[PDB]
Amino acid sequence: GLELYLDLLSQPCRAVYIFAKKNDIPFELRIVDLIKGQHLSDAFAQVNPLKKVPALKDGDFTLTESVAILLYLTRKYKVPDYWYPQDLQARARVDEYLAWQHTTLRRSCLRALWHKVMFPVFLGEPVSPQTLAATLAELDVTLQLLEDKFLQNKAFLTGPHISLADLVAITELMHPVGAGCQVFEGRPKLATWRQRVEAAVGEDLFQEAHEVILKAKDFPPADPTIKQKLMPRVLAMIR
Amino acid sequence: GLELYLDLLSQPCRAVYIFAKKNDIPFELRIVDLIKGQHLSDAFAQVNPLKKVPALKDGDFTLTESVAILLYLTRKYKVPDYWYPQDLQARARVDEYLAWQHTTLRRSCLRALWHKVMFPVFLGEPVSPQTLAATLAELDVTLQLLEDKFLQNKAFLTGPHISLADLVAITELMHPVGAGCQVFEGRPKLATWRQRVEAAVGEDLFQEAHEVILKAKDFPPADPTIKQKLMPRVLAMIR
Repeated sequence: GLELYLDLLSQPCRAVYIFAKKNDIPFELRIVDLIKGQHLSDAFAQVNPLKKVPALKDGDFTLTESVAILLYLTRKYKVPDYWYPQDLQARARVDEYLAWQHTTLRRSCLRALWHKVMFPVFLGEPVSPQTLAATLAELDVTLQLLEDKFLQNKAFLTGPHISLADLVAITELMHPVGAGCQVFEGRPKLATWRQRVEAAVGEDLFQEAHEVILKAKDFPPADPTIKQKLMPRVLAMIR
Repeated sequence: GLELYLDLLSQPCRAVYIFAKKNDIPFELRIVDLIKGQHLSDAFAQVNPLKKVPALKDGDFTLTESVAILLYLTRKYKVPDYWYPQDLQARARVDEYLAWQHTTLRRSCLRALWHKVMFPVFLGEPVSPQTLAATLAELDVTLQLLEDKFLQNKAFLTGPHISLADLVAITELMHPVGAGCQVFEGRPKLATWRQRVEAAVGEDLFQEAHEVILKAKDFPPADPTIKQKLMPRVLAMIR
């Protein structure tokens, strides 16, 4: 049957996890622990040769990329049209955001988690104060774009209802939130939007999906072995 | 009516250009000249507040992000099935590649062009032999992934027929090819793939869309004023 290789630490996994639970899509949970390097192992490379999460598997069908996984689940499980509307322009707005976040907001949030908490606390590697400040400055810029280019004065990023776009954006914004960054303080429109999204998702589910990312400042250091294999993996993931 | 703001210099514009020409879609072409910093004008910041190309405009509907544009044109004008296959699994592969390429092949092909030609020539900015070597090294890593994860032993990247994925891939690879880099050498399966893609697209149209990028090594160095405006944009674009 349907299997989902996830790790709620990972941003795209929370987006997929929330989408699957919210829509009651029956899947088998295969928790892949990234804090142990369980993704660089022989047992996981058989599943996904690229050694990454999220990963979907259903028989001989395998799929990577959360954007592909979400669209696939949307179509196969005939979820509500609001996730990805029939209307061509309304649907184009979801694609516009999904294509936009790869190199911008996803990149920012991920760098905020690693340059402010993961390297120093988890990897034990000090980060240049100049690199940390640049990372947070750039986080502010992408937050500003999120409001100016997408949210504007609407209830959600693509219209009056929640869509795949809102789902991917809030799991992205929870990265810096888990790192101690003041993401919504000083941004009333994004704070209003956050409450509308977790209300549409269901507080229990939203809270459940974000338990590991909020304990990020509490993970113990990684022993010399795991750290040696994750270092080049992380450095390549956050540029 | 349908308008397409493009510059054959940028990779995403070539994808949108070839898809619209090949499918006989009626549109007015608005050439945005990146070399003359026309995208940074106060009049183009009206069409797209981000000042980037490609940009689609059909009435009060404006759309950015090449992936969203390609998918939109695929629905608005109903084109051959192979671009974005109706088959659930074949379609997912297209989405998977379109999502994967943003932070990988798009970035490597773009950095290759700039460290090998655009910086030294067009911007009078020398690039250390190791910066170029690093960029060309990462390029192969992605060229390898392009074969191991997507192409493999198939005619095209997501099937026996060309899709939006192949169109985006070959327009991306034409950047390092326009830079005089080694791309299809030593890689016979990509070399074979290239000719199938050019033929599927049509050799004349493929040529036509790549006249600007194949003359990249001949662009006159931008004068101190234009260089000053573009310098931030460039480093922030090739991140």
